[PDB]
Amino acid sequence: TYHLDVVSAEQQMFSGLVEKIQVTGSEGELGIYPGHAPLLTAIKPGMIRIVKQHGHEEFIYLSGGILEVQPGNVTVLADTAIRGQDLDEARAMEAKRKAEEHISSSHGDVDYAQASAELAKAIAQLRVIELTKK
Amino acid sequence: AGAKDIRSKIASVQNTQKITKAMEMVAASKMRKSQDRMAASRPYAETMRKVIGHLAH
Amino acid sequence: QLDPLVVGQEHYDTARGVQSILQRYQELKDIIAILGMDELSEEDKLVVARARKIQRFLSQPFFVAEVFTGSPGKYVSLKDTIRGFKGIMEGEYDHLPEQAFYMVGSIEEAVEKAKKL
Repeated sequence: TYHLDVVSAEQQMFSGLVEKIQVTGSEGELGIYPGHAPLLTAIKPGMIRIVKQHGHEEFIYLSGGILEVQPGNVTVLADTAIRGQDLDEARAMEAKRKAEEHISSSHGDVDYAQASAELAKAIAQLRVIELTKK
Repeated sequence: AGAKDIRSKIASVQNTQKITKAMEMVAASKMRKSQDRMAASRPYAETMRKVIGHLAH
Repeated sequence: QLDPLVVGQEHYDTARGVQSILQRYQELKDIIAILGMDELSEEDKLVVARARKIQRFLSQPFFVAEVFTGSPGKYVSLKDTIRGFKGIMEGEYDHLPEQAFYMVGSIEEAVEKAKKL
């Protein structure tokens, strides 16, 4: 199949051959295959599904990043990413608490631009922790 | 000067040996701790040099 | 007296061997401190593992010390001590615990100690 490398300035998050991945993108979530469309893009706050040989998924949080899928060695670069069991479902539910408090505690436009990103980080965590249960 | 002074000189060289030995170990602790930062930064940078290996084509 | 023409070549080579191993271990103790055991190669780990066994096999229970040790004294003949240290250096007896060598006596008693230790 194809080889995926996922890195951040803090760590290498994954690297190896993979059969399929479903990945966050700029306009919406995107499905990848061997010889998929040779495309580079920015990504929204979200996650990636890593379905390996014998069909085994794992779930990686992608809080921010840029990707490349043109070569047979594909690549996600993450401005922040967290491994799917270092985060927890309880931690993301706390993330919901902060986002909803700052929505109540934001009142202008500039602070709403940060509170909207603080919400997006919580919502993307709240997404991967449910997916993590599969 | 005399033996009294020479004996005092030797004590300052003995003091210097210790301190230049302590900061040899303390340095070797930092050079291993900073090697972890380098080894963690390396994979991200290695990917960036692969990414421009595409962008050149 | 530790010259080939006086003690003979077997004794001389054995004592020079022990001297060279314990000198090297005292160097590697610096590396193990300054850099740690990760730095140490699989050959260098072997000389460390042997030097600890050599160092303990230098211990011996004295007939006059029995009130301290509570263990009966041992007298070891020159041929037996040469044979023991030559043994460890040649890497037979490598597989025994290092505490099998401490305070034991000759090497024939270290294999008896290791059987129950």
